[PDB]
Amino acid sequence: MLQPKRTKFRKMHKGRNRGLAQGTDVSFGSFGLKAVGRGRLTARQIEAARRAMTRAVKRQGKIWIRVFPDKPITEKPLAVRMGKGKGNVEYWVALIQPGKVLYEMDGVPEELAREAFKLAAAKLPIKTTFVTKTVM
Amino acid sequence: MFTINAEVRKEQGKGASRRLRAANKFPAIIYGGKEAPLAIELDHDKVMNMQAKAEFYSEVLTIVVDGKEIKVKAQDVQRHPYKPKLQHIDFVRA
Amino acid sequence: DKKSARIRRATRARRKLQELGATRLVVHRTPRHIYAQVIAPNGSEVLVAASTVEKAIAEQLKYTGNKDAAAAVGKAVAERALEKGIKDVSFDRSGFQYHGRVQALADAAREAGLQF
Amino acid sequence: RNGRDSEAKRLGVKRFGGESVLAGSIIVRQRGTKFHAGANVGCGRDHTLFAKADGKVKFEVKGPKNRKFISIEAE
Amino acid sequence: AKTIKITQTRSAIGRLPKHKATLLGLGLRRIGHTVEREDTPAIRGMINAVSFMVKVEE
RNA sequence: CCGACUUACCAACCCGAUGCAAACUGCGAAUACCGGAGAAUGUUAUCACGGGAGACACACGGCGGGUGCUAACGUCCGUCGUGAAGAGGGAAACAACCCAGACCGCCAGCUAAGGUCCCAAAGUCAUGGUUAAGUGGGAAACGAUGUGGGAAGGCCCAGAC
RNA sequence: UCCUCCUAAAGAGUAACGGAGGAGCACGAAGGUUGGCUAAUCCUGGUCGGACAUCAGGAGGUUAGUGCAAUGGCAUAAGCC
RNA sequence: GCUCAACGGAUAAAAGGUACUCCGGGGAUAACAGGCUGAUACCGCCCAAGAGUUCAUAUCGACGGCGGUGUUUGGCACCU
RNA sequence: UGCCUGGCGGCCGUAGCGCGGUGGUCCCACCUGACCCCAUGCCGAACUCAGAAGUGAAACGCCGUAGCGCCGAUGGUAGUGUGGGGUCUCCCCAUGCGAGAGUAGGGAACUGCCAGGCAA
Ligand SMILES: [Mg+2]
Ligand SMILES: [Mg+2]
Ligand SMILES: [Mg+2]
Ligand SMILES: [Mg+2]
Ligand SMILES: [Mg+2]
Ligand SMILES: [Mg+2]
Ligand SMILES: [Mg+2]
Ligand SMILES: [Mg+2]
Ligand SMILES: [Mg+2]
Ligand SMILES: [Mg+2]
Ligand SMILES: [Mg+2]
Ligand SMILES: [Mg+2]
Ligand SMILES: [Mg+2]
Ligand SMILES: [Mg+2]
Ligand SMILES: [Mg+2]
Ligand SMILES: [Mg+2]
Ligand SMILES: [Mg+2]
Ligand SMILES: [Mg+2]
Ligand SMILES: [Mg+2]
Ligand SMILES: [Mg+2]
Ligand SMILES: [Mg+2]
Ligand SMILES: [Mg+2]
Ligand SMILES: [Mg+2]
Ligand SMILES: [Mg+2]
Ligand SMILES: [Mg+2]
Ligand SMILES: [Mg+2]
Ligand SMILES: [Mg+2]
Ligand SMILES: [Mg+2]
Ligand SMILES: [Mg+2]
Ligand SMILES: [Mg+2]
Ligand SMILES: [Mg+2]
Ligand SMILES: [Mg+2]
Ligand SMILES: [Mg+2]
Ligand SMILES: [Mg+2]
Ligand SMILES: [Mg+2]
Ligand SMILES: [Mg+2]
Ligand SMILES: [Mg+2]
Ligand SMILES: [Mg+2]
Ligand SMILES: [Mg+2]
Ligand SMILES: [Mg+2]
Ligand SMILES: [Mg+2]
Ligand SMILES: [Mg+2]
Ligand SMILES: [Mg+2]
Ligand SMILES: [Mg+2]
Ligand SMILES: [Mg+2]
Repeated sequence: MLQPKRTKFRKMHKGRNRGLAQGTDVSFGSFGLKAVGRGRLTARQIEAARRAMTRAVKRQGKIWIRVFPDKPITEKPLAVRMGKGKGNVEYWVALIQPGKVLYEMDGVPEELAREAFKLAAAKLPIKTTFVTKTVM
Repeated sequence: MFTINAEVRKEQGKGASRRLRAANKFPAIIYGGKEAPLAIELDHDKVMNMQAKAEFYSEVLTIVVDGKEIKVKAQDVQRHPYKPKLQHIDFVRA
Repeated sequence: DKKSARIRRATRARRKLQELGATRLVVHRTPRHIYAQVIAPNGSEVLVAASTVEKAIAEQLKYTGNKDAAAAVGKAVAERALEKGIKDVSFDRSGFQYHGRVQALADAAREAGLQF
Repeated sequence: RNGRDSEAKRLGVKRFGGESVLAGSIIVRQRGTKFHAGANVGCGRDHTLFAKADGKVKFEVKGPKNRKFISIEAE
Repeated sequence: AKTIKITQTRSAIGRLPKHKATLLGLGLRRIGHTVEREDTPAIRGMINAVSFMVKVEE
């Protein structure tokens, strides 16, 4: 699981997820899995969508992960009344906005990459799409 | 044969720009050289097909706006963040 | 640098002097030719300026790089400034240690009538 | 563990540009030296810029470091 | 100088404090209350502020 | 001991490329607020002093947020509206939602929201399309030669599917 | 109880058993003024000397320091003698 | 001269039990039940590595994803 | 009147660094020496004084070069005041405002008072 090594503060606000993303272009690889739907990806989902992505295009090829969680999400224990403070950080999510390239792949056939990103899209909550690296 | 048909805008800004982008017509502009930057309005469907070919961003184009031909080079383009379409193109008058 | 180090030493007394709105006597020293001039409170123009570089002063000196030459400057500035009517001025060392020629310039100006 | 905070000191710029003040009137109640003492404006031990003369406030941006200054044109 | 006419077309109940204050500044009391004011950019700015509830006629 | 070369590896700092931040800022709105001038408008709506108070359980909706599970007709604030202390028409019924502020009377008319086949006042109105599901009239990832519109392209009676 | 930042929605203020940390002093000098000076960290060289004592130069540039937590500020130095 | 630190400081000086209890109130505030919600609970679906001699989908189903119900444990205190 | 140089500013990166060329009649800096004024918590480095053979290396000034720093539109986008709408954890529509980044390009400053040198 992708987790930040010693951030400045342990717990942080909820925060709204309004707007549109910036990392929209396919930069390192040539094919991408652009996120269409707004949401939040835990470190479990990103890690799970990679194993079943780095299996379809074998030991060959290189996969880029354009996302990193860096946002702690609290979870109160069961049977605990409200109040008494902020809960305990359990997992780390990554606020995904529409147009955020989630993954990039290079070193494989386009039709193979078309099918690899079909296996990873079924492991993520947000609706995705298949985009191609454009000439400028 | 990269010859795009264009027009001259009369309205601009957030409200007037999205108003015609909802009609298969995305704006653009031709700047550079010594002339004043021309508010070029052009169709989307034709241009969306031309940019498929990689020669579009290398070969010197030709924009016939109101009869006047202008030979340019597509400088900067703004694609829709998640949809396969365009929003605006910067044409350097070369 | 030797020159820039002198400018920061002057800044303390320059900035304090314009808020007060005083007519400062800016004295510039050099291994030869000790300079001097009176500048208006606006910080832009000078009103009275006299130094050894003028032929009117250098031709009555042995060498334009010492005390008796510096004493010749202070008298000249304080006598032509008392012509324009500038009486009460301030003395700006311009970062120079008030001890030799910068001291001699004031001593010649204090006795003339230049109030400071 | 938390649950502690201070009493708001009511800082900020009291009199703004173009506002006629009196002698001694506080122009800016600040912490450090965001704004500096320009012309006809003093500076207290609290770094509080007060007006040393009647007139109007005039914020400026002088200096080789673009630091803010506050002057007063006698009006 | 020439004048202009302003007529209130909607109520002023569920409106912000600066919307009820504008109708006070124009003279409009109830809906349909016709009023006549001078045509100046001072008034033109007031009509442009509550344009959703006023129907001006030049 | 000095100390050279090499490595199925990990990698400091710089450099190019890429994202994130309530407790980051080489930038930076819209509003809001303070001051000046000007016209119109408002039964002075303004401030000060004095007599009398009540009130210091608030609620819901919008927007901006903390907390919670971006759960709660949840909890706590900013700001506005409404209720509280406001009836009336609509939302089937429904303080807090939309419209609108009841001095009284009238078997008068025009309109707001919302509606116009019958219950139940008003279009079984007009032109052009869509839908086969009673959809409209509860809901997701995902699945499918359902079906309509638009642009582009491959192959094609030198015979394609 | 008091102080600093966030929450706090670009004036001020603004809540919760919301998120982060401190104080209940110290100093006759660490105060006043006058004069002067300006760092941290690396790189190179050098007796004991070593990752790190003192010394010389360069690079760098205020990433230093500021009696003490944090924020604002500071070379015109409020930092150092 | 006061950790009058419960720090606008009730006295200079003060801890507990009550199932023997009692009075005045509160659904301003809990236990049981209802309501709102659905984290947890139960049920179903999606992708699918892999298991099943061979073979993903006879039968199961990793790593993750999306809903339903309103039986569990709870949250909220709207009703008494 | 112009090129030069020094002083005090205005404005303060279009104004600052990098690289190269270049100036010494004046001026400036370096420089020579130190009984004395004064001086270093050691030392004429600095500060100071008395002078001035030599130099333009260093320092500073000036001219070119854009290798960087920096400045920077038009257009679009993000956001947003007010009024409406929706598949209302987020958007859209009408009207007004309109960034930041990036791009064309600009760019190695501009200018005033005084005092000298100089060709006149
Ligand atoms: Mg708009
Ligand atoms: Mg608190
Ligand atoms: Mg505070
Ligand atoms: Mg309303
Ligand atoms: Mg920049
Ligand atoms: Mg505010
Ligand atoms: Mg005002
Ligand atoms: Mg007025
Ligand atoms: Mg009370
Ligand atoms: Mg209360
Ligand atoms: Mg909310
Ligand atoms: Mg509530
Ligand atoms: Mg409240
Ligand atoms: Mg009512
Ligand atoms: Mg009703
Ligand atoms: Mg209903
Ligand atoms: Mg009814
Ligand atoms: Mg009434
Ligand atoms: Mg009618
Ligand atoms: Mg209607
Ligand atoms: Mg009927
Ligand atoms: Mg009909
Ligand atoms: Mg149905
Ligand atoms: Mg208190
Ligand atoms: Mg504030
Ligand atoms: Mg101190
Ligand atoms: Mg000093
Ligand atoms: Mg060694
Ligand atoms: Mg060493
Ligand atoms: Mg001190
Ligand atoms: Mg007590
Ligand atoms: Mg108390
Ligand atoms: Mg009893
Ligand atoms: Mg009882
Ligand atoms: Mg219960
Ligand atoms: Mg097998
Ligand atoms: Mg039940
Ligand atoms: Mg229950
Ligand atoms: Mg209750
Ligand atoms: Mg409550
Ligand atoms: Mg009940
Ligand atoms: Mg040289
Ligand atoms: Mg623009
Ligand atoms: Mg929401
Ligand atoms: Mg810009």
